[PDB]
Amino acid sequence: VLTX
Amino acid sequence: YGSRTVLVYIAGDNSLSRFASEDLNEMIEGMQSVDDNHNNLLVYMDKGSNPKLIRLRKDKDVVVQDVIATYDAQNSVDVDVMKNVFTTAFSHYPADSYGVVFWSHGDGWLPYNNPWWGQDTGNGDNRMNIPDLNEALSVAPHFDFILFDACYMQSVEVVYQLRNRADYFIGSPTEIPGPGAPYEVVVPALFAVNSPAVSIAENYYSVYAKKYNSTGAGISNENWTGGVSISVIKSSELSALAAATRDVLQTISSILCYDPLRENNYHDLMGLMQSIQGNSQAFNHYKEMYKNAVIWKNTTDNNYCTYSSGYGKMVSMDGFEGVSTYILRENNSSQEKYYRQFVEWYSAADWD
Repeated sequence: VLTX
Repeated sequence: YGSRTVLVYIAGDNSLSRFASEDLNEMIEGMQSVDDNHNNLLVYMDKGSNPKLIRLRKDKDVVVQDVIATYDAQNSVDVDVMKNVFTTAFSHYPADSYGVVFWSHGDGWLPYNNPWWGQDTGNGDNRMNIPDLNEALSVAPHFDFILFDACYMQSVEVVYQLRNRADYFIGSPTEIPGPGAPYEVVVPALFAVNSPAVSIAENYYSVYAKKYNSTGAGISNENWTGGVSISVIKSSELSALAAATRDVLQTISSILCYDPLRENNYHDLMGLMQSIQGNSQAFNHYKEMYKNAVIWKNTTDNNYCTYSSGYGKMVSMDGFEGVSTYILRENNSSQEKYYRQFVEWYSAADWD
């Protein structure tokens, strides 16, 4: 899962 | 003329490319509660191929993407590129007030040497230094607000550096979730006649607050249960904050850290001042000036944070006051040398  | 023109600026030629179109679809749903007779929602969209600058317009119950300008593949965090986008956007659609959303990767004030905010990996790894962002913003109108839909941007160093560009700054001091804003409710708040920055913050926070799970159980890029933290800084109050800071100075494990699983570059500014202060008069005044500048904040009890590996976990936001800062560690490092030389906050708040 990605964050910015 | 409209009452307001808001530009959503999407530098998405990078790992985040998979979120951009979805946010665009959210924006289109959000235009239903917006009267496009007086309000202009512009979107500059770069996902890698051929960027475009559009305006969302309503026919009846359908929103249509009118194309203002189209571009060759380009570096969307290059100064002259962003300037050209700005100049075109606000020339075609002047208004009584202006807002902007910077959608990309972010890393606060930290220096990045090009072959910071925003990443474009189209031809090499390019990122924008905050002084470069301040220069691009110089050809733009003065904004009622800037929303950073990007990690780590709610830094006192960044906001002070850009203070003359906007009245309000909306962002997170820690990592922002992949999916970013819920633009189906943020878009009408972008055009709120009363207190748009607060409106944007409340609507942003509320969607994440409602699907929040304490252990981030079932968290995914399609379903963010990891929560969020947001604040709003009023830029006209930063000079007094800097002056209140200097007075405190005239007299690390225990301070909340916003990147605890990585370089520990980011700590809570209030947490820092509480531990350094040697006089209650000076300090109780500082808290007042702090309250005046940070006018809105909210966080879920935990936020999801990542390690450098890309993996992550929930981290406690206990101590959150809404703004981050760098704690000088006196280590002769390159980022400190940069800090002491090109971050105005260093000399403004009298960090001697």
